[PDB]
Amino acid sequence: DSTECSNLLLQYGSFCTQLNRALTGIAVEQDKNTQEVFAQVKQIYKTPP
Amino acid sequence: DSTECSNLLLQYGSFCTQLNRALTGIAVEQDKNTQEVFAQVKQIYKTPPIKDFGGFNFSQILPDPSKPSKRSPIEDLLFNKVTNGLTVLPPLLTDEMIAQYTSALLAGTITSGWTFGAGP
Amino acid sequence: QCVNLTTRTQLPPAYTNSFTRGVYYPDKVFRSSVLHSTQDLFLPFFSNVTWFHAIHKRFDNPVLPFNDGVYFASTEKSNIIRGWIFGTTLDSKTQSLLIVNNATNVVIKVCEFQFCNDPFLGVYYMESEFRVYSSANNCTFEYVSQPFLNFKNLREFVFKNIDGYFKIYSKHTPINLVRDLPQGFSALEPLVDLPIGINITRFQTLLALHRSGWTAGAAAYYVGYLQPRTFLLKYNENGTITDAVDCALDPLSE
Amino acid sequence: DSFVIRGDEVRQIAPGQTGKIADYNYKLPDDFTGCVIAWNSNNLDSKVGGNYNYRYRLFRKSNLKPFERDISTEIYQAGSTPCNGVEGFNCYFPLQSYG
Amino acid sequence: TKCTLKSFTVEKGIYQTSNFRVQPTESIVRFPSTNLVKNKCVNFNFNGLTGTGVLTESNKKFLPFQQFGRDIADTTDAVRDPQTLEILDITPCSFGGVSVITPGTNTSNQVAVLYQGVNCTEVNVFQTRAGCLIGAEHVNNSYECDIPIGAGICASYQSIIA
Amino acid sequence: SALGKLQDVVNQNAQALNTLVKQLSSNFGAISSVLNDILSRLDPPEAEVQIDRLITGRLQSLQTYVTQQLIRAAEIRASANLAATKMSECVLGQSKRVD
Amino acid sequence: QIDRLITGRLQSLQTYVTQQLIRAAEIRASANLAATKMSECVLGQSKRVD
Ligand SMILES: *[C@@H]1O[C@H](CO)[C@@H](O[C@@H]2O[C@H](CO)[C@@H](O)[C@H](O)[C@H]2NC(C)=O)[C@H](O)[C@H]1NC(C)=O
Ligand SMILES: *[C@@H]1O[C@H](CO)[C@@H](O[C@@H]2O[C@H](CO)[C@@H](O)[C@H](O)[C@H]2NC(C)=O)[C@H](O)[C@H]1NC(C)=O
Ligand SMILES: *[C@@H]1O[C@H](CO)[C@@H](O)[C@H](O)[C@H]1NC(C)=O
Ligand SMILES: *[C@@H]1O[C@H](CO)[C@@H](O)[C@H](O)[C@H]1NC(C)=O
Ligand SMILES: *[C@@H]1O[C@H](CO)[C@@H](O)[C@H](O)[C@H]1NC(C)=O
Ligand SMILES: *[C@@H]1O[C@H](CO)[C@@H](O)[C@H](O)[C@H]1NC(C)=O
Ligand SMILES: *[C@@H]1O[C@H](CO)[C@@H](O)[C@H](O)[C@H]1NC(C)=O
Repeated sequence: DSTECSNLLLQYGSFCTQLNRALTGIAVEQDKNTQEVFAQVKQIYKTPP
Repeated sequence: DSTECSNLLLQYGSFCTQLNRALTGIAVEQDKNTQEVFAQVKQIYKTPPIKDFGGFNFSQILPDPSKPSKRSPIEDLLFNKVTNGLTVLPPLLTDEMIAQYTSALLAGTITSGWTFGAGP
Repeated sequence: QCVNLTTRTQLPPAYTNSFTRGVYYPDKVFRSSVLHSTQDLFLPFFSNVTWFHAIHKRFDNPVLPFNDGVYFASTEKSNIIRGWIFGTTLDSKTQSLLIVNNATNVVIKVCEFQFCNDPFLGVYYMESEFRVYSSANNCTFEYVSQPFLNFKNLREFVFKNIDGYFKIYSKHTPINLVRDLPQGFSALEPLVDLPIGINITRFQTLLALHRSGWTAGAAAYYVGYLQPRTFLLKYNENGTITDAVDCALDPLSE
Repeated sequence: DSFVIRGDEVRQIAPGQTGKIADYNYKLPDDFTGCVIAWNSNNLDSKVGGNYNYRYRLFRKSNLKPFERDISTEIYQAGSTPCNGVEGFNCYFPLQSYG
Repeated sequence: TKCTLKSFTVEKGIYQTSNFRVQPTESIVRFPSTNLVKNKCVNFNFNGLTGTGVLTESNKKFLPFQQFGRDIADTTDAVRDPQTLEILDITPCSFGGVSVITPGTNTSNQVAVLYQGVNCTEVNVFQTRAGCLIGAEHVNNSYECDIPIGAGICASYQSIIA
Repeated sequence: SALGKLQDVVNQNAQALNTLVKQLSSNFGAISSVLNDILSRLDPPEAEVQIDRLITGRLQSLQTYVTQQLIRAAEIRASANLAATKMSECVLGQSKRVD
Repeated sequence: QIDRLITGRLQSLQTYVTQQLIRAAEIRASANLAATKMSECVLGQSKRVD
């Protein structure tokens, strides 16, 4: 919450944006991985009773 | 172009050589990838002039003679639908040569089936 | 010479919507076919802009704060609005800025004016009446320039004071709307940068009387206040700002 | 390197200093290694009538290199008028003595 | 190439060895001052804005307030002369990589040089899309790729042919 | 959105280049991001410090860019190896592998 | 002092993001393998040995 630290951090540019974007890419990649592995059928089948 | 900056930059060593070497490795890797994907045949096969394939139509995937780029209608649509010390090196295989490789693969798989992939 | 105006009618000032007005060019840089994000003192979109009237008997010359900057809009016909007063105490104790546009030219003077309570210009039915200040002793900056100027004309100005530099931005718009601010977009061109170097916290609008007592011509002006915020400006192929996005207005624009 | 200077000029015998004897008498490099030694010599290097035997370069066209010595007693042109080796208006001797 | 690879024997191939920058021939100052020199790589100082570039006549339509033009990357790509109100594009001076195409030193000591992304008029001269190639003769015959140059162009030894 | 996979790679590469060029506008704690301004405004003892701050910031930016370029190169190489496998097994023969 | 803390924490965060990207590439390769096994071993009978 230090405003002076953030003011000094703004001198370094868009490093934080790159880190956030990389983490966002990893986060959507995990959901894509689960989607590719498990969602290979569009019909929900059931066994007979 | 600052001489003083370069003199101070020499104190850090061979970082610049490492970065240039890594970028060069990536640049040659892209060409190797294109060779591995598209250059799998050493014979440039061509379709017969008469397109008598027993009712099968391949006009949308074979190269169009009317187009100067010698691309298929599908390939032409695909190409239309994709839009301080930095340099961009051109790829070793141009788009017309990659299209020629795909045309050779299409001609081989249409006229010869899977035989051209395993031998003559 | 000073004259008290004692025939005014008491009425509260009005408020209206800013819509998408008050956008000015942030710098002198040409940009073409680009989207540029800038953090500067801007007027927020759809903000509450204060509305003042001049009608007959309304003559609105109150004392307003300047704050970080002032957006001044004018729905004007027949040329009543003539200039502005900037300063802190508006007397000979401090140094004040005068902007006037009389019948011949535009005059900017930075002097220690002993201002009147009701500064005004006058038109006789020709201009032969000027009562703004009673004295001017120490003058540092003088600048004489060209004339800047149903309601038919829309005048937008942006006044900013940063680092001793007074930035005035201007835009002239042909309009045909009767009462309020038209809804649309018009980027304000930079008009002048003055190295005045004086403290400004209060400002005054200068009007012109019509004499044939006195009569006030039909005019209306709007005062808005600038806040530090980010805009996304769109530059077309001709280098003109054609659209803007307020980055902190709503989540869609964010 | 031995010399005699003023008492306020001992801060100028240092790397990276701006000053008068730093520019026109004795310059130290930015990568200087070593020690500067200074001690008061009012009992030895001073006279009641004025010890004028120690001189400094008041006037020069350009700043020295580090470890550069200038003993050239050529005239300086401090104005638009050329001096031609002759003192005159804006033509001064570069070496002036401490009082 | 031997100095760059730190070896006295160089294998067959293309090796990035240096960087070619077109040096500023003159320095130009324009204040509200020196003469205006166009179509050359010069240093420029327009109203305190310093830089290095090639000044060309521009077709841009700067409005009166506007003075110097910036591109996408906020580099000054166009500038207005403060004395004669005309617009000039500032193209960056020609820079590129210098690559040495050679066969093995066991085979031959002949080399060719490729200036990447540099036209041949700002440096056996052959203009390719990859850049300007000096020292290799261009032939109309087509062979298999031996040393890759780029943009469909390859080099071989038979003298060095491209 | 049919061709999103290629457009994603093109957008990522262009965005990485734009970010790397944009990082030059940052001063990284120095007084200015322009080398000429520092060299013309300050003496070399403090200009060396300011240039050093700019050098370390730009070098960190360039190393970061090279790092994500290598990671993306690995991803593209894996995709290209998969594409070569599909070209060998689906185009040059008939594959019994499901999906 | 704050600048020293900023550069240290930024270096730590860059290191963390870089190793997370490398692990993400490894997990993506494993997930692609798992999707291949799902398609070829579960949804069909595979002639591929082991
Ligand atoms: C194969 O398919 C192509 C494309 O569908 C056919 O070309 C069409 O021919 C009709 C009749 O002359 C034209 O009206 C269409 O405009 C043509 N389409 C295109 C894209 O050219 C072609 O006739 C089919 N048959 C053969 C034997 O080639
Ligand atoms: C116009 O009205 C203003 C407001 O009443 C007058 O200003 C006052 O002047 C008297 C002079 O005796 C002062 O004592 C008051 O303190 C002033 N008030 C303010 C708020 O400044 C002004 O003098 C009037 N003009 C004329 C010409 O009489
Ligand atoms: C503008 O402000 C006034 C009071 O200052 C308030 O009564 C009015 O509702 C406001 N208008 C809007 C649109 O918020
Ligand atoms: C306008 O103001 C200027 C500056 O005081 C003055 O010289 C000029 O005569 C004025 N014009 C009229 C018509 O009053
Ligand atoms: C301002 O004016 C007054 C009276 O005219 C004078 O006494 C004072 O010295 C002036 N100050 C300056 C800074 O000119
Ligand atoms: C300007 O004036 C206001 C009120 O008179 C005061 O609070 C502020 O400190 C002044 N600023 C300067 C820079 O003098
Ligand atoms: C840009 O200017 C040209 C003529 O110079 C005009 O035809 C075109 O419509 C303009 N573009 C816009 C968006 O106004």
